[PDB]
Amino acid sequence: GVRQYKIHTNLDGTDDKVWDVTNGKVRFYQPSNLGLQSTNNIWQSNGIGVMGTRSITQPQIEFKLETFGESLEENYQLMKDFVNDILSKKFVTLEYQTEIFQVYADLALADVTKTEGYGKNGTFSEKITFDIITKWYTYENLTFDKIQNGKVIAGMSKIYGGTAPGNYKYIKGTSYTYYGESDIDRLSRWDIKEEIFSFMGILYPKLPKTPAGVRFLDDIGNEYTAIVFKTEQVQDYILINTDVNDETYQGWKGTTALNLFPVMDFERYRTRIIEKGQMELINLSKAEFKIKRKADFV
Amino acid sequence: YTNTSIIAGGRYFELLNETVALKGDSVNYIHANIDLTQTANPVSLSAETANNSNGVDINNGSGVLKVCFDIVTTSGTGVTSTKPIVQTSTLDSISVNDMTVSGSI
Amino acid sequence: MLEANVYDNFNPNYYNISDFSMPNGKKEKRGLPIPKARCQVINYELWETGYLYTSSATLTVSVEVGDIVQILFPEVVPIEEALGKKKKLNLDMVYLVTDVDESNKATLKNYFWAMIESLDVPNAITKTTNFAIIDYLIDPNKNNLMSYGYFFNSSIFAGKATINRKAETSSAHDVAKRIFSKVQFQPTTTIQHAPSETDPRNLLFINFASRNWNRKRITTRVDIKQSVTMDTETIVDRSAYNFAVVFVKNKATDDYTDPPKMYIAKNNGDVIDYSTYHGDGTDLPDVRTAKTLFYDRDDHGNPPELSTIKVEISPSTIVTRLIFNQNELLPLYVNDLVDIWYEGKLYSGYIADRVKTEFNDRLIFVESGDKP
Ligand SMILES: [Sr+2]
Repeated sequence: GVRQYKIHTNLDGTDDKVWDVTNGKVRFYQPSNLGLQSTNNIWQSNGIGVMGTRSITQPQIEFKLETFGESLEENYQLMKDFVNDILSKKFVTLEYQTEIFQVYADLALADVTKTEGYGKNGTFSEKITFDIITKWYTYENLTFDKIQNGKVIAGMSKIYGGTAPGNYKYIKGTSYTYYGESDIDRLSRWDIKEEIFSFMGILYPKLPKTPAGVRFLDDIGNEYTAIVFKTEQVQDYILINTDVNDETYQGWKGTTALNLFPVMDFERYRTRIIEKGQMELINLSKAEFKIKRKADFV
Repeated sequence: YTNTSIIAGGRYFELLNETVALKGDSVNYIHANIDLTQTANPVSLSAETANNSNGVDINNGSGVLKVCFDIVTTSGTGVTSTKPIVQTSTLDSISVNDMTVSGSI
Repeated sequence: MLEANVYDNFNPNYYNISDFSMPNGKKEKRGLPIPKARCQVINYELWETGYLYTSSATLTVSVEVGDIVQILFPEVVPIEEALGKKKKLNLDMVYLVTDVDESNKATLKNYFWAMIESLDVPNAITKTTNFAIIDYLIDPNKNNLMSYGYFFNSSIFAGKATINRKAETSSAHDVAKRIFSKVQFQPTTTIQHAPSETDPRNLLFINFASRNWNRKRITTRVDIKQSVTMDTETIVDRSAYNFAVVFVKNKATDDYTDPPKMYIAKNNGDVIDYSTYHGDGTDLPDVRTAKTLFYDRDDHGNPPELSTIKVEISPSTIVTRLIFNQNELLPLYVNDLVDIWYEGKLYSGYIADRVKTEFNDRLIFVESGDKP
């Protein structure tokens, strides 16, 4: 029904800590602006209007930080905790949730205020300003699609049936349609329908010393970028994060974490921006993907 | 180090699948660091720029003992060559029957 | 902040004298003094070699023009001075104060380039190996600033010295730049106490050594996120008007009465007469840069050689420079041979400079060229 705001220390990560700024002890109220400012570069010559390129500018969100605590000790402990937790990580992801959507914004602490105007049992009523890194993006699960063989029908499918030594008839419209393909289980498509900007993939390699990773193809079947690694031993999994702010390319074997950046193929990795098409798995047995895609206004 | 046993300053310890990070296109000097004050974990490993062996008497006095055991030469991608540190056997008098030398006396 | 040691000018008119009595009894050169004031370098842009820009930093103590500033870092750099011999050297950034403003912001010039100042070198010295030029340039008997020793990697400066244009007298700055471009190396000045424990002197040395005696080539990628600055440099000086309207003076008239002969340079590198061309334009340049040349007939009377015209219309070394943030996933230090991938294109060269600022850590990449 009502909206939900949730501050995350590290989303997409094991060391995550979530603060409910809607229901918890420390709450965010009356956001300054959730919209957007656009600058279209319009120049008018003799009454006729010419439009350039629109630079969608995102403005600082200023909240109304309010703590609810049983004692003065409790609210001072809340301010020291919530702020340090935002300061501890270089950037904090604010989740925007409503009946219809679940968007996210990457924020950086711009300004926080601490004053001595306490209410009852020493309760804070302050202004918390944030700088916009990326405004509104959808964090969703990306999975491959499987292809299944069509059913075999007498007269419709290509088979030599009925009276010996078989018969298939050329009709008009119904004629002969191939049932499927021998070993249809080989075909798998990791479909990309809209342009994505960053992702958190968990890749499980097959063979050691053979380049292992992912490659991306466009609408015409041409490779534009590829994250691939040539390791000496089989890693249990290669944890990759394409996020610009905290780029991670690490391999895991047992309880040991290895940085795989120098072993990576630098020539194939041309871009981070993934375009409309499909994704292929190079020397991978299994893969788990989480795709984050931007939305200007939500 | 899958399974490597080391006796540094007369102190025995085993390295069981202990991985140590290296510097790209550099000659890494792997050291065995012993700090007796760190009662929970006295032995720690470190890949360094140069052979920073101190020779601190940890058994009689205080301090942190540093001693190089392996020299790992690396490239931009991985490891090129590995040369281990010599094991010095300081003795007073030898009463031996036979000997085979691979280098020089 | 960083720690800074401020000393008065290392005057070679004072420090070059070998009157200091060593503990054994021997008479050696005067050692460097103690800092007149220990301060802290703040609001800084500090380069490692000073390849392109001059350093600038505000200092707590009121330093004056001439003073030497030694910026300290709690880390160590291992230089390979001999095939197997590697020495423990402390990280230092040594500069000369060139000018201080009202707000005490000092303009710092890297010690080496401030040492080889106003020094001129004739073609005669440049005829030998690169070692002979380095041994000439680094001398406390000649230089404006005091020098004690030089560390140099024999393999990198082993090659024959680059050929000088017109065989003229060049400045120590121009020759060093020409040499450092071909050898793909940059110098670093370092203050460190004498190697022998008996010698108690603090000394200043110039570094031409690397972490690897036999330097290896690295392969890396530079992403657009690292605030990359692309600009084109020129290593070798060659002329810019690819087309030449060449005039030859008539012997009988002692005038330029005869019509001109036009010469065009092909994409391959060869120079042909424009009239002789029979192609489709694919082998010719995309833009025609032209100049009018006047030549005087030789004593023999023959027209000037095609090859002599060719040198004047020949192309210059178009080189790409990349300035970007330090990647902690694959760190790139000064004096390292690298192969950088940027926006789908491969650029090959070395890391010339490094800026140590309050906000970022950046590198200057110089594409050495010599691609085909
Ligand atoms: Sr993260």
